[PDB]
Amino acid sequence: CSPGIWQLDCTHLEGKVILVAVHVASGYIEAEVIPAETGQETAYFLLKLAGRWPVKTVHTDNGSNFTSTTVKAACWWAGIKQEFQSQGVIESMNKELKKIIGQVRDQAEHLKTAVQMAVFIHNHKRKGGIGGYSAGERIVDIIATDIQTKELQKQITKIQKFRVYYRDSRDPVWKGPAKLLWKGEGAVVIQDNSDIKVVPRRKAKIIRDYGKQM
Amino acid sequence: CSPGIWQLDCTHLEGKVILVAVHVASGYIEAEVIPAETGQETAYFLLKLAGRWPVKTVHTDNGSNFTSTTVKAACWWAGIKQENPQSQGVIESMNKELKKIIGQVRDQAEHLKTAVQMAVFIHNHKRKGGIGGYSAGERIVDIIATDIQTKELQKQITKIQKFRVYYRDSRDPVWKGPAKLLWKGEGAVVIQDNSDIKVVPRRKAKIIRDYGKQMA
Ligand SMILES: Cc1nc2ccccc2c(-c2ccc3c(c2)CCCO3)c1[C@H](OC(C)(C)C)C(=O)O
Ligand SMILES: Cc1nc2ccccc2c(-c2ccc3c(c2)CCCO3)c1[C@H](OC(C)(C)C)C(=O)O
Repeated sequence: CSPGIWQLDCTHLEGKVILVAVHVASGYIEAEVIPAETGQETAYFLLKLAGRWPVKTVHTDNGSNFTSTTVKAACWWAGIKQEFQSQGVIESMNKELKKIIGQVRDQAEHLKTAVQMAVFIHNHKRKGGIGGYSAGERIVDIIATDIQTKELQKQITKIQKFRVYYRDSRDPVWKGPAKLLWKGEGAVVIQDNSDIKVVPRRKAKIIRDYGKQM
Repeated sequence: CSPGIWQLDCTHLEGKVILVAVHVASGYIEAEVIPAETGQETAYFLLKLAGRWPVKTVHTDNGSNFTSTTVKAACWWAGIKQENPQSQGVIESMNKELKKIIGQVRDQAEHLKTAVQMAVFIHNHKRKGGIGGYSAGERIVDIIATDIQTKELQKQITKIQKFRVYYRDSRDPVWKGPAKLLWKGEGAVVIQDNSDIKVVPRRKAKIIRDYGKQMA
């Protein structure tokens, strides 16, 4: 739901403009200084960005890079789909980054260096007492949760699909198929959507094979 | 100790050289083709690298940019540190491998440099049949994930180590030694004589924080 959704902010800068990227949840940013701003320049960055983190889609604030044919072309290479107070605050988070580049501006002669550094700052950035909650942890845990979510969901999908049929004890009629909570050789646990029940394996019936979508 | 370390190689192609930045264990790779190769140029990518993921260290027996100070300096602003022989050999093979990959990408792509960025996306995004991991890029998030949990837990051991508890045993008998609590069960104590692994009732054992003037 929340994953794979990132937000990109254009930067109008002294000298060269730059563009910054964040999964709104991750908090990570991979902003680059742009030697020249072009819909065609944008893409190469997007190409790199996609490798480090898969993004299903990115909402865009500005039509002009999206209008640029180049941009769209990359979204199809990737499979990334361009999408048509919080962001004004994220712009203020980028402003904070600008202020960060400012807090480091004196430190650095090359602005581009200051920006990447700034990125290193948002990253690995604790808030007050650290309390874990690492900005650096970003959604990286959410990535893992998603990876696991993928696995679990997979074993899950095989079960959700399957149908197991049980017959009420002392009832000629056999109850309609339902998802099964547990499998044992001696016994099995299952849940009717309406009610949840556990039954003897000898009492238990199951349908092993179905195959589609290659 | 291994996750922090990453390995970077740059191999010239058609004269122009790309900079390549793999995380060794994951094998996840980020490479930036450099318009010009300079130590300063090397560093900027390095800067980026540190932002994308922390790298404890990287090794080159000799680097021209490595010899160049600026690069090292950055490593120090990073706190990253410049420096299994068989894998290291494989790494040069990995450098070569991507080029082969690239050869296929070129008939596909308009500009080679743009083509290279794609080749890497493919390598990282590519399952490898999912054999090392369902994705090699996936292996990285995991390794990082394990570490995260490891660090908090490691810290758990640091906080735990500090606690100091003694054991009554029978009240009349004295208690021979200091104990480090393995776990706290309410109404109970989970402790370990380094020599022996044991557990006992809460009332029997009183727990005293070792600390004096901790920042907590
Ligand atoms: C110059 C150029 N002109 C274009 C004009 C119209 C539409 C697309 C492009 C692309 C392009 C964009 C995305 C992309 C790929 C190619 C190729 C596959 C990945 O997605 C490029 C490419 O150049 C940039 C990457 C700098 C934009 C290129 O040819 O290498
Ligand atoms: C031009 C330049 N010249 C140097 C000469 C000697 C030593 C360091 C530098 C640094 C530099 C490198 C790493 C770094 C910081 C600064 C500042 C702190 C973080 O690490 C830069 C920087 O520029 C490059 C990154 C392109 C090399 C800069 O913009 O200041």
